[PDB]
Parts: sequence; C-alpha cells; structure tokens
Amino acid sequence: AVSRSQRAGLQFPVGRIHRHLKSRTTSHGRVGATAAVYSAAILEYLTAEVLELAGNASKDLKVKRITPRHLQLAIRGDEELDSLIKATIAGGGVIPHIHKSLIG
Amino acid sequence: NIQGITKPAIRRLARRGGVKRISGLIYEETRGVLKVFLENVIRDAVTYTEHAKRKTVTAMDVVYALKRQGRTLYGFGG
Amino acid sequence: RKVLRDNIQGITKPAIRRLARRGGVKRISGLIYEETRGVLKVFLENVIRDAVTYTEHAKRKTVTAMDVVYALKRQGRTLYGFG
Amino acid sequence: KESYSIYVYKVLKQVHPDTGISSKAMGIMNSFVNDIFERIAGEASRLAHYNKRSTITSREIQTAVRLLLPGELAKHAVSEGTKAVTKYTSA
Amino acid sequence: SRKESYSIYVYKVLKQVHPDTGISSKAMGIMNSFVNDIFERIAGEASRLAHYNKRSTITSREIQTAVRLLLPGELAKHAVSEGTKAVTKYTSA
Amino acid sequence: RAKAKTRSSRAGLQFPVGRVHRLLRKGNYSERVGAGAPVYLAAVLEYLTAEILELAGNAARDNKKTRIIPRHLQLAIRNDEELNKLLGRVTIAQGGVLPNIQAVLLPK
Amino acid sequence: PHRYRPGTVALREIRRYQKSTELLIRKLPFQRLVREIAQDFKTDLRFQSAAIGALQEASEAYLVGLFEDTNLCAIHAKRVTIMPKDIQLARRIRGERA
Amino acid sequence: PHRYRPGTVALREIRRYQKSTELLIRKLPFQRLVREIAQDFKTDLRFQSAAIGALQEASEAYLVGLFEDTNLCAIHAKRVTIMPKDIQLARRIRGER
DNA sequence: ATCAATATCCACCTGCAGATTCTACCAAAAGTGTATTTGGAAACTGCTCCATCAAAAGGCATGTTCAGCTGAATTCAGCTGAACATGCCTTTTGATGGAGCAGTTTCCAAATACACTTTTGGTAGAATCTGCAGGTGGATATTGAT
DNA sequence: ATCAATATCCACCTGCAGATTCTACCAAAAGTGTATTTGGAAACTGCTCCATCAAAAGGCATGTTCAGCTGAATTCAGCTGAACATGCCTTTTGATGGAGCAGTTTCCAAATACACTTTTGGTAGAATCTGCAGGTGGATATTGAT
Ligand SMILES: [Cl-]
Ligand SMILES: [Cl-]
Ligand SMILES: [Cl-]
Ligand SMILES: [Cl-]
Ligand SMILES: [Mn+2]
Ligand SMILES: [Mn+2]
Ligand SMILES: [Mn+2]
Ligand SMILES: [Mn+2]
Ligand SMILES: [Mn+2]
Ligand SMILES: [Mn+2]
Ligand SMILES: [Mn+2]
Ligand SMILES: [Mn+2]
Ligand SMILES: [Mn+2]
Ligand SMILES: [Mn+2]
Repeated sequence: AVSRSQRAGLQFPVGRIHRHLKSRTTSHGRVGATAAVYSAAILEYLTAEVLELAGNASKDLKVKRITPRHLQLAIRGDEELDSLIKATIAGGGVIPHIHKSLIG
Repeated sequence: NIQGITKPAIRRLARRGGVKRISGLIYEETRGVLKVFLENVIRDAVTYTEHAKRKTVTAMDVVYALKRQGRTLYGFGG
Repeated sequence: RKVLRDNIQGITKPAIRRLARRGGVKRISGLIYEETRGVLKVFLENVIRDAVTYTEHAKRKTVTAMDVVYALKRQGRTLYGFG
Repeated sequence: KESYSIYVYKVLKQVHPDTGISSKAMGIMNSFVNDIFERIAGEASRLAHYNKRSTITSREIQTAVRLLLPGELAKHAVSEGTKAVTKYTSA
Repeated sequence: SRKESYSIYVYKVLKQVHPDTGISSKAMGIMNSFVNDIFERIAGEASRLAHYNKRSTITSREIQTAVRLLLPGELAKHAVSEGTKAVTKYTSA
Repeated sequence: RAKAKTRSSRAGLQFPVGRVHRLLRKGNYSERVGAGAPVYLAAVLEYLTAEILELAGNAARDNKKTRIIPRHLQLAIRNDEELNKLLGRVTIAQGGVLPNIQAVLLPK
Repeated sequence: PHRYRPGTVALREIRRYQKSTELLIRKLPFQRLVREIAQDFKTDLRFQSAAIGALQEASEAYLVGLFEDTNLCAIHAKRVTIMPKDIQLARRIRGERA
Repeated sequence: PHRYRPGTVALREIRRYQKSTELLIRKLPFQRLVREIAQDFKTDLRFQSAAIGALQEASEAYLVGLFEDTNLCAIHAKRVTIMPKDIQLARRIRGER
C-alpha cells in the first residue's frame, strides 16, 4: 500500500504505463507525474466502453463469454467506436447487411 | 498454387461481402488481387524477420507488416 | 468587428466547375454544386478543428502554417511547401 | 512478456460481473489497448516536440485525446482523465 | 532569428544534376518539406525497429531496414547503395 | 590538434551528417545513435533529393524553362511509378494534375 | 451566329485547367470561409497568410482528386454527367462516409 | 421434384456467411501459397502457425472488404452481378491502382 | 392469398471435451525514502506581421435565353451464370520422432555518450543578377454549318 | 468536300519581382579527452516446426438445364451547356494601429537519481464449467399452381 492505480481509483496499471511512456520518450525526454494517471484513465474508459457493449451482445445471444464476434458487433454497431477502430477484428466476421436491390 | 484458391472459396468470400451474382471472370481477377496483397505483406514481414536475424516468420512480423500498410490486425499479439 | 456569414456560398458555381474540369469532368448535374459545398465544409471543419487544437495547445491566438500542416498530416493528407 | 489481460478482466467484472471472455477476445482487447496507447503516446510525443518541450505531461495526453477520439468519446475520456488525476493528486 | 533548412544542400544537389537549372522559392519549400517528411518516416521506422528488437541503439542497420520498408523497389536498391557507400567511405577514416 | 574535417566530406556527401545526427538525437527516436546511422540517413536523403531534382529538371527543360517550379516537381513525381508510390498520399502545392481525359468523353 | 456544340467547350476547359496549376477558388471568398469556420471553434483567432494558403492548396487538391473518382463512378454507370450519387459512392469507398 | 430459383440460394448463402466468422479459404492451399510467394524473397523460411493464421485473417478480411466496395460499384451501374470492372474501379478509388 | 407441398433454418434441449478460471511460484518491477537537479513557466519587452480600412481597375460572377443531347424509362433476347447431383480427392486430421532454431545466460573489446575548448560552415541581410510573366503578333489546327 | 469562325500553338519582346550571390558574424559541429553501455561470441538449452503418412471426410470439379440478367436498342422530356450583357466584387497596393509571436532572464515546482524493500503479474497444471458439437420437432420460407 498504496499503488498508484489505487490512489487514482483505477484498475489499469499507472506504473506500467509510466514505464512505457518512459521508453521511447528516452532519458533525454521526460514524463509528467500525472501523465501516466491520465493515460491510464483513458485506456480504462475506452476498455469499459467496448466491454459493456460487447458484454450486452454476448448475453443477447445467451452466451456466458465474450467472443471476437461480440466485439465486432459492438464496435461496428457504435458510430464513434467504429470510426476510432478501423483495425481488422480477427474472427469477428462482418455485420449482416444485404443491399435492398438484391432482395426480390 | 494461386489456383489453389478455389472458385467456391472465392465465392464464399463474396457472399460474406454481400454479393448475390458473380461473373466468371471474377475468380481469376480475385486471384491476381490476392497475390499482390500477399506479396506486399510478406515482403515487409520477411524484412522484419531478417532484421532480427531470424529464419522464422513470427505472427508479430506479420502484424508489424500489416500495420505499416495501414491494415492493422487485432488478436495476434500486437 | 464585421460578421462572417454564409461564406460557403462564396464557393461559386464557376469555381466548382473549374475544379471539376481539372478533375477531368465534362458534364455536371445541377445538384453537384450544393453537394460539393457540403463536402468541402466537412473537410475544412475537420482540418481546421485539429489545426486550432494545435494552436490552443501552444497557447497561441494565431493559427500558423505548421498548425495546418500538422493537422493535414494527422489525417493522412500530407502537404508539401509550407514549412 | 507483458499483457493487459488482468486489467481488462478486472474492468469486465465492473461492467459485467456475470460475463466472462474468451481467450481470443482477450487478445483483441490486448491489441486494442496497445494500439490506442501507441496512438496517444505518439501524438503526445509530437505535441511536446512541436512546442519544443522534452516533457510529456497530462496536458499533452489531453490534447492528444481530443485529436484522436471522435466527439462524445473524447469528452468522457477527458472527464475520466481529469477525474483520475484529481483523485490521484489528492492523496 | 536563425531558421535552419535543407535549402543550401538541395541547391548543391541541384547543381550536380542540372548545373544550368535554378529553382523557385516555392519549389524549394516543397523540397524542404520532402526531406523533412522522408527523415520523419525513416527515423520513425528505425525507432520502432529498435524497440521491437529491444535495442537501445539506432544504427545504420536500422536505417537500412527502414529504407527497404519505405522505398518501393529500385529506389530501395539504389538508396541502399548510396547509404552503404557513404558508410564504408566514412568508416575508412 | 588536427585540422577540422567534416563528417559529410568524410562520407563524400553534400547533406549535413552532423545536423542529421543532431536531429536523430533530439527527436528521441532512441536512447543511443550509432556513428554510421546519420551517415546512412544523410546519404539516403541526398539520393532521393537527387532523384526528384533530376526528373523535375528534365521536365523544366522540355518546357524550355531554366527554373524548376512546383509544376515540374509534380510532373516528375506522378510520371515516375516509384516516386508516385512513395508520395501517394502527398499534396504538392501549385503542382496541378497530370493531363488525362477518359476516352469515352472525347468527341466522335 | 457561331455556336459550339455542347461538350466541345467543356473538353476545351478540361485541357486548359489540367495544363495549369493556379488556384481555381478566389482567394478572398476562401479566406472568409476559413475564418468563419475557425472562429466557430475559437473566437478571435488570427491567421498567418501562409496558413490560409495551405488550407486552400489542400482543399483544392482534395476536391480535384475527389472529382476524379467521382468522374470514374459516373463513367462506370455509363453516364457523362457527374451526380451527387457519384460523389457519395466515391467518398464511401474512400471510407469518408458510410 | 424441387428446384430453387437463381438468387434464392445465393441470398441464403449471404445470410449464412455474414452470420459466421470462420475462415472461408482452405488452410493448406493458402499456406502453400504463402510459402511460394515468400521463397521469391527468401527460400525455405520457417513459418509460425500463428503467422500463417494472421496472414489468412488479414487476407480474407481484405477480400471481403473489397467485395463489399465491388458490390457497391455493381449496384451503382444498376447491376446485381459483380464484374472485373467493378473490382478495378473499387481498387482505383482506394489508391491501390 | 389458399392449398398443399418440400427444403431449410433454428432455437427447446444434452454430455462430455476442451477452454477458462483458479493456483502458486518467484523474478521482475513497482514503490519507497531521500537527495539533487532542472525544464519550463512567468514576467516583461522588442518587433514582426496580422486585421482592417481605403480606392480603383477590370476580371469575372450572375442571371438570362434556348435547343442540343443526355439521363431515364422501356422493351426484348441472346446467353451467361445459378442450381444440382454425382463421383473423385485434395485437404484434414492425427502421431512419431527428429531437429533446427528459438532464446539464455556470462565476458570484454569495441562503441557511444557527454563534456570542454576551438573553429567554420550556415544563416540573415544586403547587394546583384536575370528568367519569364505578360504583352504583341501570324501559323496552324479544330470545329460546325452548307 | 469546302469555308468561316475560333481557338490554340509558338515565337517574338523587355524590365522588374523574384532568385542568386556576396559578406561576416556566430551558432554549433569537430577534435579530444574520459566515463559508461553494449552487443557479440562463445558454450547450452527445451520447443514449436517440418514431414510424412495412413488413411479418411467432407469438399471441389464436372456436365446439363433454364431462369433471368445484362446489354443493345429505342424514345422523349427537359436539363444542362453555350453565349451573351451587366455590373458587382475580387484583386492589388498601401496605410495604420497594435495584438501578440518570440526573445530573454530568473528560479522554484517538478522533474530525475539512487539504493533499497515490497508488491505484483506472468507462467504452467490442476480444477472447474462452458459451449461446441450435433440433433432434432416444428414453424419458416420458398415454390409451382389453381
Ligand atoms: Cl503531468
Ligand atoms: Cl551505426
Ligand atoms: Cl444523384
Ligand atoms: Cl469486366
Ligand atoms: Mn545531369
Ligand atoms: Mn460565426
Ligand atoms: Mn534551465
Ligand atoms: Mn444515353
Ligand atoms: Mn429465355
Ligand atoms: Mn567560412
Ligand atoms: Mn507567356
Ligand atoms: Mn555564442
Ligand atoms: Mn543522487
Ligand atoms: Mn498476484
């Protein structure tokens, strides 16, 4: 007692993130005392935001565990998460959409 | 080996892409497109491998290669 | 001092037509001009928003060329010739 | 070999105590956290250098967040960041 | 106040490839933006390469690999030649 | 002590090895920088500069101009497959475009 | 009374403007637009002259590049006339709007 | 007997494969393809199983995304059938060609 | 839409097999207690250079008229691509056993950092130098109507 | 085919705004010295990888119909291009006025440094359950037809 993540009321590691910031910002560079805390809070927020939407879909499909598919549905189903993450979600598939001109 | 990428395989990819009807010329065209994509990715992935003085292409080499061309892939270490 | 209003309409029809010509366009629908103005404003909003963000971070009240250049690079629209 | 698995799992129990997560989905979350961290740190690094600073502070992180996150995400992220720093600087 | 630029070096190279040809200020500004851009790309890629391989030193080997990644083909071969030649000539005291 | 010999001249370069070395050092790209790293980088930057200037210089000549303008730089980059690829996401100010009219648009 | 047929002058304009590099949007009206947009973010902002010029070079290059893709979409639909529909397709494939 | 009209089974396959996430290319042909391409740079490289997996996930995600834009180009031309011209247009807009 | 008639989904289930979660080391690393240094904020201050006005010329936007030809429907059939059943097999699965090549230590000669002290290549500004922008022309297409 | 009307190509001209060259001061590379890391170069690991291989299990290739899609062809309403006069407003240039970059100096709040101890998280097996296999009984949903 007491860890820096605890004092900031976070689950994400302030200490590790501080060290990561201290990496490619060399010893010739510097890192603020609260920069790690602030950075940790953002990562935890975004993680929670993604996990909540994904967790919903997993239960909406009556499944206990979150799968890559649930993550894909949660991201592409959210306008802002979709624009933020233009990465490829492995094993996530695509959102089911058929063009209206294709249906008889 | 590019012919190993079969017509029903290419077809399944088109279905997931929401394609209803497929021209016969598509399959050869798709094989050509896929090859160029793979060439570019593998060229960079092997380059990362040689720099590390390794003879084994790791998943991280691929991820780094995909990231460099703006094709970020999640779920393989990086 | 003076109020700036409705300046997207300052992007005239002949100006938009000239841009299309350089783009190789031979014939233009009448609805293009309003659409082009819409597309341009969204583009300018996005670039300037980031540029001003760089300006505000620098605690400046003057947008520099570098603020714009940085903003363009971040959006994958790298511009040469302005420092 | 480091990972964010433990922390992702801890956050998951906050928002969904009843829900678990597959191994492959965890690898995606790991890639996600690493990606976002690199984006923010990289932008924060450039912000400091542009202004001839050698120190990355929470002010650089905040501006980077405003540049990288699209709208409502940005507002809440900035709020969570400020909230966490304020609680940190208290003790 | 002094503002550094690559202008004098671009102009020196200009006289080597076209001794009769000059260049406008706006075209010189483009060349400066180009040099700064390529520098930023190569240095950034070499930095990540060192980080990926857990090295604390960016050497000419990192620069070379970065070049082979960023330059598309014959440009890569020719740049590697100029890079290697300059190094070997430099290491020859 | 010995007479000053610039690292550029030692490398047979026109681009400043020392300045490039300083820029690598203050960009915090790494904790340490090798001796040959700024040499290699300066050589690459110099060659690429030469490549663009050569082709731009050529374009100026066929336009019978003795001064390179942005238009010549654009004509040089977009007409070269590898420079166009390298600068595919780059805007050249006052460069204009390459002349190109789709065949179907031309008269009968 | 001489009169060129539809499309003849259009093709004539294409070759003229593809040959030149000058800005196609008037400087002053573009300045107002930039200042109007920016001051909607931060009141009483000042601008370096080169800052506005940078935005215009980038803006025109973007629109010209978009009209290229737009044109190709029109030709693809066997038309010679570009339409909003063509722009929307081009920007969609670009990932700008979907 | 029974015979589905052209389009019915096609629409069915779309729903089935958009609903699932499994790889659609057989593993061995793709693995063999990767090695041949790689050997033109470096002969007999060792490949991690995850390395090939990453390449295949990316390859299929790429092609599926391309078929989507390809489909849009076909629809735009008031067609339901995708053609090489549709792929060529999509890749041109992307800056791939 | 009935009416009936196949072909497929598709959610009420189940039972292990295999993923997840849980466990327990224990080295890595975060945290701590001090001691020391230092980047950078802050308070001026000099001096670009930015905002706004003014006019005056004339380039060019605007609004109009009008018909050429294009986009939009529409029709039709030649032919291509979908649906299908049927054999053949390429891929898939699964050990067995080598092994090649990861990654891991523990030494020093080589390499790099960082300061001091001098030197000189690089810049700002002034002084020169001079393409070519913008003007003027015939010559050579190109175009569209008899 | 011919011409008339128009535009573009291309060469001419010069002077001045823009580009190049010159001039010295000085910021910052260069030379030289320590002090400090570092990355090979040995000598050693257990590990995913390669290779069959042995069949075998879904999965592709193949040929035959025919449904219906694509492309050609036709028609016409009306929109968009071309050409024109009109005169507004952009362009150009110069002026003020001064907001506010950017330079500069001081000196602490905010960083790094260091030698430790405490805490944590990565790891691999055991211990735990959760879906993935399938598998229907049963409406969808599609299809030919009255
Ligand atoms: Cl801070
Ligand atoms: Cl080196
Ligand atoms: Cl439309
Ligand atoms: Cl085609
Ligand atoms: Mn030459
Ligand atoms: Mn306003
Ligand atoms: Mn100081
Ligand atoms: Mn038509
Ligand atoms: Mn028929
Ligand atoms: Mn000198
Ligand atoms: Mn001229
Ligand atoms: Mn001094
Ligand atoms: Mn100390
Ligand atoms: Mn623990």
